[PDB]
Amino acid sequence: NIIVRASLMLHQAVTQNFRKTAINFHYEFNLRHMSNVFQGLLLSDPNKFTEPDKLIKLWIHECERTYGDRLVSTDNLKTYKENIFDIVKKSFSKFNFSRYFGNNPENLIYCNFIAGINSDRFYDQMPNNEMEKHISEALKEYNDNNAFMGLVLFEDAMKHVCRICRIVLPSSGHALLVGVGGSGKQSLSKLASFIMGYTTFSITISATYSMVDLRNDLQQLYFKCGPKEEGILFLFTEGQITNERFLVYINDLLSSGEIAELYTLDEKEAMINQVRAKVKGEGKPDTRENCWNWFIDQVKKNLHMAICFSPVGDMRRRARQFPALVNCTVIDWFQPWPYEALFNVAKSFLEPVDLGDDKVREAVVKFMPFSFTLVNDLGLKLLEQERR
Amino acid sequence: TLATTEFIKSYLMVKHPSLLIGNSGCGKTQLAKGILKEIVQAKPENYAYQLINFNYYTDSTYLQGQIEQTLEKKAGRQYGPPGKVQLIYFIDDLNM
Amino acid sequence: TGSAVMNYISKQLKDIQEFIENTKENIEIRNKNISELINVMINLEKVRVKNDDDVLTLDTVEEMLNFLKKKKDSDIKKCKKLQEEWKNLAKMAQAVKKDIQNPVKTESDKTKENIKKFEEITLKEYANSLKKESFYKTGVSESFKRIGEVKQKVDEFEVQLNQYEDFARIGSKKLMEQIRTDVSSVEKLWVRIEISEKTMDEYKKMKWGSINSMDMEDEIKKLRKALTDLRGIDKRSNAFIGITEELKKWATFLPLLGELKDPSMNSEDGRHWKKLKDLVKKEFDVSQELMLEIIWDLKLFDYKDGIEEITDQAKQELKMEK
Ligand SMILES: Nc1ncnc2c1ncn2[C@@H]1O[C@H](COP(=O)(O)OP(=O)(O)O)[C@@H](O)[C@H]1O
Ligand SMILES: Nc1ncnc2c1ncn2[C@@H]1O[C@H](COP(=O)(O)OP(=O)(O)O)[C@@H](O)[C@H]1O
Ligand SMILES: [Mg+2]
Ligand SMILES: [Mg+2]
Repeated sequence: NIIVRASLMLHQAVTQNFRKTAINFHYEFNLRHMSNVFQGLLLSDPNKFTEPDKLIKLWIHECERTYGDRLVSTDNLKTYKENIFDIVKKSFSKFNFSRYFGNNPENLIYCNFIAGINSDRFYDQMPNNEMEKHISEALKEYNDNNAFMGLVLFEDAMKHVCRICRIVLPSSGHALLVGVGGSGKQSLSKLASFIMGYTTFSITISATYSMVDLRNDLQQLYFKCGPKEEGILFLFTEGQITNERFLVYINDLLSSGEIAELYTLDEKEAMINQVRAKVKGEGKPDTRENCWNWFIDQVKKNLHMAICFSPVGDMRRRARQFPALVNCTVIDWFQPWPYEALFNVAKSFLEPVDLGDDKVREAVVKFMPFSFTLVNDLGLKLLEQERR
Repeated sequence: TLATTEFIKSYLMVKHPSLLIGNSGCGKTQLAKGILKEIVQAKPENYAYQLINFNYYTDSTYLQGQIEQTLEKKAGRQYGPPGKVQLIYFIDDLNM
Repeated sequence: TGSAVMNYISKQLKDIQEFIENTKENIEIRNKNISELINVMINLEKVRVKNDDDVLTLDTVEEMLNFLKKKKDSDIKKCKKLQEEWKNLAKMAQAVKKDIQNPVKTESDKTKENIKKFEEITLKEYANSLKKESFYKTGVSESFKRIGEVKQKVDEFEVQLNQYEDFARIGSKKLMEQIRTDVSSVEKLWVRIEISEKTMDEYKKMKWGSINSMDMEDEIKKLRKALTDLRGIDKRSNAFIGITEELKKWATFLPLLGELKDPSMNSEDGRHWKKLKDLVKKEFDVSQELMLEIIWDLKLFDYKDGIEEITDQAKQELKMEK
């Protein structure tokens, strides 16, 4: 009952602290955001949580991944983190949560994978040490059976992998990734997919790509997650959208498992015949359109969506034009790369190069991020003056 | 919920339409969807339901498609619902 | 089960008295012994281990005595007499332990010669490993047997060094670890090369187009990366460098083979395909379905740029023809 008082108090703080506007349209905190927090406590399997104190640490994680970390700035995230800590202080006593809300805290994450990709998947706290090891290991299994991903792993990127792997764990749950240019999200989602066991799918962009060709792919995509009952991740970028009416079919898939004018009358009946074998196996003796209402529930469980929007252009308009894209999906805003990320990246790319000396080597890897950060500052200093 | 649900039911048994306003919260669709299941559970012969979400690119010609998808000639009286029973329609995102 | 425990204690006291008599005869035999002095020192060490156990048994006898007295006044006088017999045996043992200490000092010096021989045994195994990896030919499966026989000869040298260390009671142990890690790494290289050789043999029996170039490349590209992942002997040697060049030749061979399997040549009919064979200046065959083995021995690496020109012409020619 204390969690339910706590989650309510949190909703009342954020809705007051963050008001919706034409910019930051998403900041509107509806009920269904609160509903996604409690969906994360259900993912928690019993017996794996003996300690009471711990179940709170899971709820705290889940709040940040749910309707935290959808903020344009780092300054908003600082106010949001402060708002929780004080609500966590009042609600929960005899339980310390210092050093998980302080300045320079210890990263906390809850994924299905802890012991690794290979071992059994129980949803619980991952230690920060094994994070670097397991995401690295998980890449090597992807660098086997798939095309070489060629990504550099920095603390913030590993966070983004785990964050997506949560968002695509529950049945109805869908992902929406907001990144500036080369943020990570498109390939990070291809990694996330493989860690979950879901095979990634992406529509092939063509000059002669029609409505009927999309509709044909959506049927085959349903067939993979419907009777065959295989988990299929669906990656969709702004580049992949040539026509606005393609994004219609998508918004229906996010709203509910049922899509209008996807299946014909014959194909629907032909699919119900295949499902009829399954429901007899499940032990629910129904030979009616209840079987079809089971199919779309099974499809929406084994079909997740990872949509990849740029912030600056063609989002505010599409968000206003389709409510599903921003409402139904759990969004995770990508901030710019931190100084700690850039330094790790620069050192990997420059590793093959000589760079003369060993002191020089140390200074040249130091320069790359220092040069990027002060140009980014001057870019905002310039913007203020001349509007460049 | 219990108050509002009771009314919408009693309204659909007098063939008087309703309309559900909300700030994208308090489960307008799910309350409505829940009610339509409760009515269908009671009388599966008399009343059937079909939920049609409204996209930004839904015209008159498209809507005619969904109406024509579940209809009959019904031996005179022009278009009639299948089974000779009263089909409930539903409409979501009527605003857009 | 306390009076029964006192009876079992009395039987254990009689067994220790006979065990003491046996330990005295074992002490005199080692005295008669001192090769032969080293074997006497080993028997002296086992007797010194038996003596400390007897010194503990004598104290346990005296306690089993005092337990009887308070429980059996006579049984207290029996195990007190047993402790008295144990002290007299411990006195004769200290005299034998002094003579044993003189021989143990001579044994400890010989132990250093056993440790030096172990170091020479370790260096030879390091050199032989350099000669095993080379042995060039298709005795790669057989060299595993020659490696394993070497690992058994090293493992026999380890058990001999572990026996020599027990007699005396770091560096010899580190050398054993280093050989075991070298053997493990060598075996991993032999297993990988055998898998890569099997994949090359499987590809070699394909149809003219069953390989499909890109499908061949992906497995090698995966195999070539997963080759560099293993870190045994820091590559180099000969047999290793040769197969990485063979793989690289094989890797560079497929894009050229992909152009020979491209639809513009698959069309055939015209003499544009026969002109491709005239650059090679060798005996060639045209099969819709046949082994890629002949393609690899056809020397497609030779006249590379000449072929690459005819492939581009053939493609342009098909596109217009279509
Ligand atoms: N050569 C490359 N340069 C940059 N990123 C690359 C490269 N090759 C692959 N990637 C992957 O592309 C991902 C995202 O790049 P991009 O699609 O441009 O950004 P976004 O997904 O934000 O639109 C990164 O996570 C990275 O792993
Ligand atoms: N008692 C409830 N009955 C039904 N849905 C509920 C209830 N409590 C919470 N919900 C949740 O409310 C969410 C809000 O959906 P809703 O406001 O109808 O969306 P929209 O306004 O965008 O159509 C639903 O996803 C549902 O899970
Ligand atoms: Mg990008
Ligand atoms: Mg709703």
